[PDB]
Amino acid sequence: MQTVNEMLRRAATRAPDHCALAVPARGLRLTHAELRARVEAVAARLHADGLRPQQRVAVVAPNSADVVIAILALHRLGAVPALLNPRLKSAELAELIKRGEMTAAVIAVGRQVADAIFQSGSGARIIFLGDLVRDGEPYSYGPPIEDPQREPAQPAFIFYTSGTTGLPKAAIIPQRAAESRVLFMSTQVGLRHGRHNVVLGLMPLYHVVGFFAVLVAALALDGTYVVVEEFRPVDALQLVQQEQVTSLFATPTHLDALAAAAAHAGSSLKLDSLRHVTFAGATMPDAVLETVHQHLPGEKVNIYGTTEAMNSLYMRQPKTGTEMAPGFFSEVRIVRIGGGVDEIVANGEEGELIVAASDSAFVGYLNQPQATAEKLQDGWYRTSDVAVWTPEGTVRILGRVDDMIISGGENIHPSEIERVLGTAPGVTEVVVIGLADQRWGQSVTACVVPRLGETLSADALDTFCRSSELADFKRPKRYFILDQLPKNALNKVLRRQLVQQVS
Amino acid sequence: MQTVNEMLRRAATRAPDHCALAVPARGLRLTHAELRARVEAVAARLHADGLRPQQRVAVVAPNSADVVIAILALHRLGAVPALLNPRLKSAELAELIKRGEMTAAVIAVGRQVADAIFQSGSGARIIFLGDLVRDGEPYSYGPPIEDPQREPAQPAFIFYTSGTTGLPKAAIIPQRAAESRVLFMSTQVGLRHGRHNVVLGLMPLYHVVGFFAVLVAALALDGTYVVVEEFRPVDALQLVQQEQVTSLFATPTHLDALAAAAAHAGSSLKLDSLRHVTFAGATMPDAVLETVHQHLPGEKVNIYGTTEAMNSLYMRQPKTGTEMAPGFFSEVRIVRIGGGVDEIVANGEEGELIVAASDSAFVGYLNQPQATAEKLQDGWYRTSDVAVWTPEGTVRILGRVDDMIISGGENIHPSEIERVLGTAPGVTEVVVIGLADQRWGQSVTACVVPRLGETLSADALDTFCRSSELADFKRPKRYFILDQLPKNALNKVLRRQLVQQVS
Ligand SMILES: CC(C)(COP(=O)(O)OP(=O)(O)OC[C@H]1O[C@@H](n2cnc3c(N)ncnc32)[C@H](O)[C@@H]1OP(=O)(O)O)[C@@H](O)C(=O)NCCC(=O)NCCSCC(=O)c1ccc(Cl)cc1
Ligand SMILES: CC(C)(COP(=O)(O)OP(=O)(O)OC[C@H]1O[C@@H](n2cnc3c(N)ncnc32)[C@H](O)[C@@H]1OP(=O)(O)O)[C@@H](O)C(=O)NCCC(=O)NCCSCC(=O)c1ccc(Cl)cc1
Ligand SMILES: Nc1ncnc2c1ncn2[C@@H]1O[C@H](COP(=O)(O)O)[C@@H](O)[C@H]1O
Ligand SMILES: Nc1ncnc2c1ncn2[C@@H]1O[C@H](COP(=O)(O)O)[C@@H](O)[C@H]1O
Ligand SMILES: [Mg+2]
Ligand SMILES: [Mg+2]
Repeated sequence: MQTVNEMLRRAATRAPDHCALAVPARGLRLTHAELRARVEAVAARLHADGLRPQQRVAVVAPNSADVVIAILALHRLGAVPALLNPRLKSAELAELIKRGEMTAAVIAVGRQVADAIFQSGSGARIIFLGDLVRDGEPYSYGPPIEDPQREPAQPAFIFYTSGTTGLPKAAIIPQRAAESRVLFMSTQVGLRHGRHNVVLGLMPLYHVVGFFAVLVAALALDGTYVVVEEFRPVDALQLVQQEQVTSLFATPTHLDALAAAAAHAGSSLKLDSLRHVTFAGATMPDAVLETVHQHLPGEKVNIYGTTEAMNSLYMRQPKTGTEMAPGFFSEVRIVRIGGGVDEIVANGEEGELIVAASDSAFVGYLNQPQATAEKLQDGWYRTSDVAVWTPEGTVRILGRVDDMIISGGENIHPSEIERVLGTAPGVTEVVVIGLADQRWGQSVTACVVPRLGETLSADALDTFCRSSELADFKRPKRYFILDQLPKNALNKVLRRQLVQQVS
Repeated sequence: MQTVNEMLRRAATRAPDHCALAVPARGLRLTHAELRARVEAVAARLHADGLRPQQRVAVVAPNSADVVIAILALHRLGAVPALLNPRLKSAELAELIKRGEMTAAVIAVGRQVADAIFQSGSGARIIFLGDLVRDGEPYSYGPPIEDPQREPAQPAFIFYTSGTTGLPKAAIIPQRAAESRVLFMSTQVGLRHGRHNVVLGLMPLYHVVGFFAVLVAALALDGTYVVVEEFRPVDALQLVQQEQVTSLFATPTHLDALAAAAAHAGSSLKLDSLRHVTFAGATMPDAVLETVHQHLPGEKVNIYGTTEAMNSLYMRQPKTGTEMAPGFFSEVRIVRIGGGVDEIVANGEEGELIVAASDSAFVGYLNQPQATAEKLQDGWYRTSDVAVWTPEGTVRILGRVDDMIISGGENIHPSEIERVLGTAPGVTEVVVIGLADQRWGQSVTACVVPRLGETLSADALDTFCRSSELADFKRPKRYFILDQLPKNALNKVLRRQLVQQVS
């Protein structure tokens, strides 16, 4: 195999004096050799402090040059980074770190989260990111350290994704998965090796796209990763021009915002260096696809994928957002919903898209054998995406098998929000749905029934969500206060019908 | 890993009814699904006849759809194909088959070779290719067979390479090597996944370029492989036009011939479909490069590589034939000649190019661990090429460490020809050199001295070479008959003086 460490090590031997990390706002630039030196220094320090290979270490930080260094240093040592969304609140972060039996937690989020981890009794050593590396500069002691033995099936990285109930699942990415999780960017997207590559780091590092397909791929191809700490679409387009960005890979949400900024820049706008605009994370709305086609340059590529199996379908110069086909690495099937992996659907019958679990695939969810058995069956990964084969022989993605909402490319299950809002004073029933939204894809929407003879307020419900343990980004954008909810003859709420009722 | 069998199997699930193999002159076309069926049928038949996984099977045939089916059927069964140049004569072939402990030999080269194999006592079962499959149509019997378990380090394919002495060595290519031996065509050459790929099969299947980088790459990317049975430059260019070929990978020898044909044909040929013109196998002479740039369309890419480690250096749109830099997968060093793998020379000093032995690398020469130890040392493969780092930070390929001649992308050692000509009646002393030649790169040249007072003739010596055990393509293109070789008091040839005298 070629591990992340190996890809980046080899890249640094080929292009030592070429810029690896650019942070234009902070005036920081690091060559491949400089980055390597810093990764080594941070690895040596962690090792001197006692950290061992195969130990799990949480990483909870927004995108920055410092977190890039920390993640790669953990991997260099042989520790398994468990990347966590820094927008999550203290109790959720502490409980995930506890259940993960992690050895340390590198955080940039800082004091209340740190206390939560301590009080949880996990025993994870809390490390402030700024105490490890600051503005690219490590605090190091200790000799150079050995290379850990990495084995193909062995845990390498952990990424989290939402289940239909409970806390997010910890997807274990094996060492062997790294190469294909990078190289689809060559085979599908058409990136090629070279120092010409200038990649805009829009996507979060704590998800597989922002990590493997953006950061690792940029450096592994001997190019430059441009760090973006906060998404501002006007500033982003200015970076494209300023850094001469050649490729950008983002959500339909990002691209709706970018294409709008592009249009608003007027008839003089030129973004000549940009050769690739790639999208993933959610269904690309047709309206967004039109603005992207009309206002941004480069080849447009739709990339369908999952945390668990990475890229499974794609489309170059798509005419619609729903239609894609398997590329290199990939084998796919559409099977009867609820049926076995061999129960392939007829002609144009709808079913669940399932994808072969090969090199790119996760090896299970940490400490969740039941959740794993539901998703990994007879060599296949079950996407929970509804799909159909077209007369053209392509795959049309139609929606979810489950009730998962996808907003800003983030999976949010309605139960997360229903659990919280169900305890808000005055609420007698709550059902949460996703409404079609050009910007967000699906907009989190609460349908709430007040106690008889009482009223409810969208402002008060929103306040309650914000003070709750629920991540702020997940809270409802809109509330519908209703006297009743549509129900079947078994008193279950007709969720899909309700979507049509309030849309 | 992703084995050859998996790449091709997955391709066939994605593009079943797309053309995989085209032989336009025979009117033979086979879809990916049709090819897989013929591969399965041949594999089943071979298993019925007693062939088993990891048994070695020689393949001795020129390029054809039938040998493609046979090689892939052997692999599908789990046998190890050992690909041999069909231009080698019967004694060399039989002895290589014997030395390899081959179970069987699939031959399209006739009864004399069959008899030599039989009489050698090797016990290798002789199989006529045309008795297995002919014009794409298999003779099918036997029940379905299992797809055997394949392991990363397990022998997958054997390819032959010449040493400084003795018979060619059998380089064992492991299962794990297939993927990077294909994917460098994406990262370096810029081929991408898709049915748009129409690849012209110029390169011999019995070397690693023609097999991995041409045949397997074409099919694995869901494209079409256009079979070429016999190279004729005008006919090849007509295939580019007729089949709308998008990529062609060949030697500088091929390209010299093609560029001349294209120059002559001018506007009567429409070559604009051709998007990639790639070269490897020998130093690209600057005069060939110039005419290639002038007369052939598409992006020009020089690929440096070896049987043992595949691609190690490249250059897009090269200005010279000798300067290249490492691409994806590759890590290189230049070390003191005769020194250890850690004895890196100072930039600007000449030394041996060595390349990291990673996933792509062979695992050793069959039954020759001494020869293996000379070439595979502490995780590095030693190329026997002399090289230097340029002030521009690139690698400049110079000569050989070992006197190897490279003619038409074929390695030939002078000793092979010298040992044969030393027995020709009338010959007393012989030195064989390779003279610079635009078409062949190096032209095999024999400097010969007659017995006292006798005469030699180029015609008689040529006749002797042709009737000898030496492969015909290796025989001298030119003879210099001399009264005496220039030699010192030690009776040793003043090589520089000789080359000067005949150049
Ligand atoms: C679009 C982003 C940047 C948010 O926009 P922005 O930066 O303007 O937000 P902000 O931080 O300034 O706050 C502005 C207000 O918006 C709210 N917000 C934030 N995120 C979301 C969201 N996801 N949904 C709904 N609301 C959101 C946020 O709460 C704030 O309002 P406030 O709290 O009232 O201040 C953010 O949602 C994002 O980075 N999304 C990308 C997530 C991602 O990386 N997804 C892919 C993960 S792997 C998945 C996958 O499917 C896949 C696909 C292909 C392959 Cl090959 C492999 C895997
Ligand atoms: C250029 C070829 C096609 C020969 O041309 P052509 O087809 O016109 O010859 P032909 O069979 O019609 O007979 C015409 C007369 O030329 C004579 N000939 C044949 N081959 C050669 C040769 N290599 N050197 C000198 N003379 C040659 C042949 O004997 C015939 O005269 P005759 O015997 O009088 O009929 C042939 O030499 C060839 O196919 N060469 C390609 C060799 C090759 O595949 N090399 C790469 C192997 S792997 C090596 C490697 O370096 C690498 C590189 C990159 C990577 Cl990534 C991995 C590995
Ligand atoms: N290009 C795309 N088109 C449609 N849906 C997508 C695309 N990329 C990702 N998704 C959705 O996002 C889910 C993956 O998110 P996660 O479960 O966090 O890995 C997939 O199962 C799809 O529902
Ligand atoms: N692009 C190239 N430029 C110069 N020499 C090459 C190139 N490709 C292959 N070679 C030569 O061919 C040899 C590989 O042949 P082999 O190891 O027998 O497959 C190398 O050691 C080089 O001498
Ligand atoms: Mg913002
Ligand atoms: Mg011929």
